[PDB]
Amino acid sequence: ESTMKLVTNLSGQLSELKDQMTEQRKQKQRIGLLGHPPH
Amino acid sequence: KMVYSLVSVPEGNDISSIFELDPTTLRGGDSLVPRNS
Repeated sequence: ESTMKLVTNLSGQLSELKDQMTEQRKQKQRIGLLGHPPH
Repeated sequence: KMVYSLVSVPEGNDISSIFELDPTTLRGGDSLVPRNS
């Protein structure tokens, strides 16, 4: 179960980089769409 | 050729007075900005 450290960290990082790129896309959902509508 | 210069404006709702912070050293986009960085 101390070997579960490396077993679960690979899962944690593989989940989290996808989560952070999805969160970057979500940040785009706001920042890009803020400057798109005209005046 | 400096096309743009910084001035003072009384109006606030315009988007022309919107800025972004770029750290000197790369940092994540979901991190708390330190007070003196």
